[PDB]
Amino acid sequence: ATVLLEVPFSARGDRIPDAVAELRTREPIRKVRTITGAEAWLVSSYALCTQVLEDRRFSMKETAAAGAPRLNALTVPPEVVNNMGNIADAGLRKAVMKAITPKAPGLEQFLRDTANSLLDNLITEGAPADLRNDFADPLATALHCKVLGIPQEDGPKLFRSLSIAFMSSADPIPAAKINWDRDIEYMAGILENPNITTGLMGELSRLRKDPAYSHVSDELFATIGVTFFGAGVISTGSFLTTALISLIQRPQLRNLLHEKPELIPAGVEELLRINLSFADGLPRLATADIQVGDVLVRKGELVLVLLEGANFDPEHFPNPGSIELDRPNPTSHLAFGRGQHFCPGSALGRRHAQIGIEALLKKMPGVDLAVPIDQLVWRTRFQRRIPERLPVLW
Ligand code: HEM
Ligand SMILES: COc1ccc(-c2n[nH]c(N)c2-c2cccc(-c3cccc(N)c3)c2)cc1
Repeated sequence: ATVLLEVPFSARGDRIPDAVAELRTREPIRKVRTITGAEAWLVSSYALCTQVLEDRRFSMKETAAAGAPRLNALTVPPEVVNNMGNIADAGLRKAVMKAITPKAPGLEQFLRDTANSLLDNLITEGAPADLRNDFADPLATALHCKVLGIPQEDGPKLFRSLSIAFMSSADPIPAAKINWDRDIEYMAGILENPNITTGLMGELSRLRKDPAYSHVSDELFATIGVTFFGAGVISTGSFLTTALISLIQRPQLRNLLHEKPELIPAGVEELLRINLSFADGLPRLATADIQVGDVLVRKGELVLVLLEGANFDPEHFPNPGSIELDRPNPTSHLAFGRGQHFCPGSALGRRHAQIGIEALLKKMPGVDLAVPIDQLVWRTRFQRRIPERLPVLW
């Protein structure tokens, strides 16, 4: 006898398990067991993944309900699950969106300067360099301090919460609450700090004292700051890191993008499509009985939308494992989700990776792994797939 198929399949972010394609072909929605012991429906075809993400009866916010089957334990207060919904309800969506676009004056120049400085320091210190801890993550952290309008020197301490905050754990995590409460107190202080007048926290600080927002809670304002810094940093840092591995693994692509930098946006779009940075499917709770493929999903059941299921589906992306810069449907991947909860940071995330890669290829055109790829150490029971260190030479 055998037990029910368990998720996740593998913490390795450098290759997709052969199992995904077999599953997609034979059972593109099927029952699995999560690390909590709960049952869930795993959805792995492009067609069924988009169906679920485009049907609001598959609810994000209801995943936080007491007694629901769980993918993993909450690491935040249940209100945080619906942070974007609460932002919308408070009348803050347009202002938040505007604050996190990469189009702010001087932001792209800032990103370029920061990337080049990080890379110069690596070159000075001499190979091997760790491109995650000493390039991609610090670039993400610096970017988000700038976008939030908070001091650069505060970045590292906020960053160190994240190795716990974005755990994917069977059980509640005591350190997560300690760090969450501390970070909320920090952001509350930021809102009271008269020197904070730019970026997202600058704008929130202004709106907080505007009569049109006098009944928006200080808890929500602080929560937006902690949530957007943390989710933005973990998402951009982890994506850029695993995109760099994909690029290093492809010397011909690396050379083409070095030679023709104008192709980098199209390269980044394919790197997004093939990216394995999400460690778990996106969870949703059914709020009605809903037919998905051959399965009638029942009210109250957990559904997991497997992003690499959709994104490597050959029916939608022929030769899915290949980076092709001339696809006719290049942004139709699900790396930023789809529907009601489409990532509001998508433009910023694109620009972070484009500028990071452009700088790296200019400074280190000969970049290569300094260790056999199997020697990368993949973080386990985490919401992202990332190597603990990314040693390179050039
Ligand atoms: C390469 C970078 C990024 C990737 C791959 C990414 C990916 C995603 C995905 C897949 C979702 C949908 C989750 C779901 O439907 O369950 C999402 C939502 C979200 N993202 Fe991102 N993200 C990135 C960058 C950012 C940045 C830079 C920010 C903010 C500074 C951000 C903030 C958010 C927020 C607040 C949501 C929730 C939206 C909602 O519930 O309506 N993300 N992201
Ligand atoms: C800052 O630390 C956090 C840890 C977990 C969450 C969290 N727990 N459960 C849910 N639902 C969320 C959440 C809330 C808002 C946005 C995102 C999210 C999810 C995927 C990608 C990106 N960029 C953001 C996730 C939020 C913040």
